Amino acid sequence: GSSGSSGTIEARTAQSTPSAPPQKVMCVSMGSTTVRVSWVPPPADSRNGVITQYSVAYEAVDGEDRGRHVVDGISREHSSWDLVGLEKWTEYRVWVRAHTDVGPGPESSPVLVRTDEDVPSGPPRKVESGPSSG
Repeated sequence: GSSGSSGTIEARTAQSTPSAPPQKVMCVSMGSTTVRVSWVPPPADSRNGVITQYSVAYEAVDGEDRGRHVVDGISREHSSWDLVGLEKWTEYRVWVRAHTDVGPGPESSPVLVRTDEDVPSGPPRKVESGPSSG
């Protein structure tokens, strides 16, 4: 059996929630206690829904505090956010999604980022050869 075909036209008023987007979510540690996450905007040709607002969240994966925070009140014109109030030299899982007038969306691919280090001790150096890609 097989139910469901392809072919979605464009419309002014959002139709359904996005599936792929947000995508290409690239997060980077702005400093030591601040993080910056940016994502790619949805296409127009097949715009599942007009992003009305963006939601971001972060939680220490390898930290004492396992409290996941959530940012509210983010402009839809901002495909990026600057998190402030985290630990230094610690990894954090940032989850950014896109909400539409039709409904909320599922979390996106989490990016592990390690904030700058405080101690004068530098991280390890693991060498490795890269195969043929592309």
